[PDB]
Amino acid sequence: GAPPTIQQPSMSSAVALLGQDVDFTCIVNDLGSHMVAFVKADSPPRLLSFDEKVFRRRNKYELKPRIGDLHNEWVLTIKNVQESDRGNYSCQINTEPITLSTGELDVKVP
Amino acid sequence: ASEEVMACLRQERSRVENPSQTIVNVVAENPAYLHCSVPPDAEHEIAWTRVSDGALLTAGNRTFTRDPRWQVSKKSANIWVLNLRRAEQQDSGCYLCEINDKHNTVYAVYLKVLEP
Ligand SMILES: *[C@@H]1O[C@H](CO)[C@@H](O[C@@H]2O[C@H](CO)[C@@H](O)[C@H](O)[C@H]2NC(C)=O)[C@H](O)[C@H]1NC(C)=O
Repeated sequence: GAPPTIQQPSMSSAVALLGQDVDFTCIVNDLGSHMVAFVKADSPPRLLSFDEKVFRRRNKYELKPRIGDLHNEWVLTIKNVQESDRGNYSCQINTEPITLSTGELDVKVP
Repeated sequence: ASEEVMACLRQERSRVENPSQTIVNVVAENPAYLHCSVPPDAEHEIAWTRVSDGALLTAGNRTFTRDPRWQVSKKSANIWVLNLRRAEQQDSGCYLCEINDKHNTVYAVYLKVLEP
């Protein structure tokens, strides 16, 4: 029917407290044979997960694919957030052009 | 033009200088080969990304993009190669190879495709 779309509310910008776990949720409809990646949009950008695999720091990130009521929520958890985790996080679908949703994480220290 | 190449190559994050080519000139319609070095005997995985849009091109030994012109392979024990089979002028720009190692190594390559 339709190409892949990222549905509201995805990649919500947030301020978290030092040490909290933070979820970024990418709700994807009509994914079909496409795939989803999560990236930290720093300079340079950093790959966090691709398809159903976490790429680095296995105890730092958790990926839960296709959850929620409609089996369409992709949730990346960043555990124990630090000042270094501040910045922009993007969910990307490998359409051409890519389909992106981005949210900014702030982390407040005591 | 010099600033564009510098803005790309400044994105390298490495313990030792990149040993491979980081500026690649090719003629449109020809293939391009971008190299990513990994330590001997390590078992790291690598990912290639296009900086202009942030598109993930390959990750591990799999192509991620659906653009059929890209393939990743292990050229030798210490070298991964991103092969672009039919370059076009619009492919020019910055590409990054990220390694999942402890220091989170990133190598940057600038590709210039010349259009006759
Ligand atoms: C995250 O991305 C936002 C944009 O979506 C960045 O905010 C912008 O910051 C630049 C300077 O870095 C300004 O020129 C823009 O006007 C800002 N736009 C908005 C909408 O705020 C933000 O800096 C990024 N965070 C990082 C890189 O840590």
